[PDB]
Amino acid sequence: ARAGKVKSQTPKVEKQEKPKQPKGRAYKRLLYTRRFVNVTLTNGKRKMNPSPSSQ
Amino acid sequence: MLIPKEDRKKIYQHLFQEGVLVAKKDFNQPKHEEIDTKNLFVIKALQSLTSKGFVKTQFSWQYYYYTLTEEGVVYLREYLNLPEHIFPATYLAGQS
Amino acid sequence: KKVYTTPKKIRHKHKKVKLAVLNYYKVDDEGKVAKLRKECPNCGPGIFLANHGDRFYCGKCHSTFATQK
Amino acid sequence: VGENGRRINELTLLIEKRFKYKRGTIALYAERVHDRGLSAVAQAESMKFKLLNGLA
RNA sequence: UUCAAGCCGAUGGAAGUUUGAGGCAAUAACAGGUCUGUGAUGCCCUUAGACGUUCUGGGCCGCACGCGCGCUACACUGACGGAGCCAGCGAGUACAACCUUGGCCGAGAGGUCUGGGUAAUCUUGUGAAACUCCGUCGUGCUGGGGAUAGAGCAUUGUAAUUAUUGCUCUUCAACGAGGAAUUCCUAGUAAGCGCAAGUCAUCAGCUUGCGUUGAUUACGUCCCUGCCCUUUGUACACACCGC
RNA sequence: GGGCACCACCAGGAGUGGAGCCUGCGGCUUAAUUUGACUCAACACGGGGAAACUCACCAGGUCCAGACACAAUAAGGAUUGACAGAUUGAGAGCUCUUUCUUGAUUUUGUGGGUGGUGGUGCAUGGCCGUUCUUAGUUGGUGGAGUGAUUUGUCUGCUUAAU
RNA sequence: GCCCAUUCGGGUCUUGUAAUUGGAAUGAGUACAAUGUAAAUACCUUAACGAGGAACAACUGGAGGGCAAGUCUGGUGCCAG
Ligand SMILES: [Mg+2]
Ligand SMILES: [Mg+2]
Ligand SMILES: [Mg+2]
Ligand SMILES: [Mg+2]
Ligand SMILES: [Mg+2]
Ligand SMILES: [Mg+2]
Ligand SMILES: [Mg+2]
Ligand SMILES: [Mg+2]
Ligand SMILES: [Mg+2]
Ligand SMILES: [Mg+2]
Ligand SMILES: [Mg+2]
Ligand SMILES: [Mg+2]
Ligand SMILES: [Mg+2]
Ligand SMILES: [Mg+2]
Ligand SMILES: [Mg+2]
Ligand SMILES: [Mg+2]
Ligand SMILES: [Mg+2]
Ligand SMILES: [Mg+2]
Ligand SMILES: [Mg+2]
Ligand SMILES: [Zn+2]
Repeated sequence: ARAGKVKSQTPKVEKQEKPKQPKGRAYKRLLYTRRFVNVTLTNGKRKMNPSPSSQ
Repeated sequence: MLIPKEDRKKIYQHLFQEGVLVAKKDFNQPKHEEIDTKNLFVIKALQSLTSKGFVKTQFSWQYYYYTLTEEGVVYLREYLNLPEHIFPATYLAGQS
Repeated sequence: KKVYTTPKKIRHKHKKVKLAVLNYYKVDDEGKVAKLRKECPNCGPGIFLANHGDRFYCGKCHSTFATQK
Repeated sequence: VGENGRRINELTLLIEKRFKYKRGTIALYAERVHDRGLSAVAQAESMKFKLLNGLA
């Protein structure tokens, strides 16, 4: 089309029934854990949202 | 693919005896070395085998090379009848 | 490239007109058998002649008769 | 090597088939390379492997 | 020659041009070529009456005509006959059919029998040509020149007409050294001359090499052409096919 | 301004360009006269001297070489074969005449591959050509700049050559 | 973290993950009451019921840089954005 062709063309994938990421302070706690407590692995450098290791 | 089944059987037997197979990449060739069948037919058979696992194929220098995996060997045995403690080239015959 | 020519007439491989339990051979008594047409002279019995208007052949030797029967 | 004569044996057989030889007249041996880094082909192969794997 | 780098000349020396000739040959690139060397390959196309394959007959070779490598000649430093008669690179078959001497047949091409060679051994001294000698034509589109032509004889292959090539006779065209232009070249080079393998069943005017004959003129310069740097100027940076 | 080079010119040679003929490439022609490449760095180049093959083009025919997955027939045949002449360019079963063989290979679909001298070298690899076989290129200190950078790598004279 | 690291491993001590499960609250809701109040509401106070992923459920914007955070997967292919 020549008026929002792309929105109509895509396949609608459905929201997966995943568990709630808890609200308020819980989230903050989780974030903290992710950051400073657990300490993510680094070959040389830190990274917040890593990739599946590939090109 | 259109094989007189006897020929196919013979080919299989030969393969079993070997533990290996070397073919040309030469279609139109009337009869293969060793086996008394068309080379093309043999090649086709090998291809088929590869498609259902079994054989490992290399196409280098107008010469197809073929070796049997354990599963392939088992399949061959089944096709034949021969039970256990048999030829291929998975182990030596005696001392060589 | 250049466009394809398009006369029209296509020819396919014939499906063969398969037929089994064919009306050749017979039995009248029950115990013994009564062969229809004839068997091959060149090859052994079991193979049967093709019957036409003074023309015969057989398929195991692709097609190799001449004499009538 | 494989597991005490297998892959090597197969290779030998293949060779024989190719070049009309008899069993005994071909003898394969699989040896180590004295310093891999000095070799070039090996290095290239390694690089290729790495690429295949998916590395920076 | 600031008596440096070097260069120039004699002497000796096989060699005094980087001793000659090449082989390799940096950084950065080019939208240069090759996806028709490639089971090197992305993606697209196609994908069982294929744009796959495979047979059969053609076609790449057609001709008002342009340019580009080339060969053959415009003869007397020749042509034609005899006679003399000397190279170097090579290459060459047993599962095929290679080079093929030597003997007989044939004007030739080419046939045949026989060998020798898997090769410093045999082909092969590849007694190659251009050359050299004595004779025949003498400066006439002539015996220069050999094209187009017709016929037959050969060979290769399954197949030779759209002459494959060779040979035999016959036909004798254009062209008396080529305007504007422009290529190549500095020594065993240039040019001539043939051989040689490559492709190849058969075809050399091609090609990579080879040797034979063997000069003229510089041994300089930036006039042209290109390229290189330096200094300059720049509204350019996809960079003058620019903006 | 200063260099260098017979792919520049001088001093000369041999030439080509003219002639005929070979062969490339255009243009036209042609069913089709397959394609790649056009200043040097396209044009006796593709090792490209094509008789078929090669071959990609055309006119025509043949063949599956449709791997594998999954169902429709599953022997009351899946499909394989097939002398005889018409058929056919044609001792191509190419088929329509035929009524014998062939035995679960197949084959009819649906996933899925495979091949392509099909395309795009301005999507790539490798190789090659060309700038250039010219004399060019770089970085470590140290100095000049805030800096991009620069100097080294240069007036001169030498050399084939930073 | 480690008593010891002939190989283990107990795990004696401490942390995170499982539609396990279990005990202990909770007020957001409702609701006698009493409070408030001019009268009411609502607040504060209480009895009683009311949580287990199906709820007694947090949205908004962004995820190349500026600028915190995806060279994830498909759909698109100068389009629509
Ligand atoms: Mg066609
Ligand atoms: Mg030298
Ligand atoms: Mg000799
Ligand atoms: Mg004359
Ligand atoms: Mg040639
Ligand atoms: Mg040049
Ligand atoms: Mg040609
Ligand atoms: Mg040339
Ligand atoms: Mg030819
Ligand atoms: Mg191909
Ligand atoms: Mg391709
Ligand atoms: Mg390119
Ligand atoms: Mg290009
Ligand atoms: Mg510095
Ligand atoms: Mg500098
Ligand atoms: Mg969101
Ligand atoms: Mg967004
Ligand atoms: Mg997003
Ligand atoms: Mg960021
Ligand atoms: Zn018969």
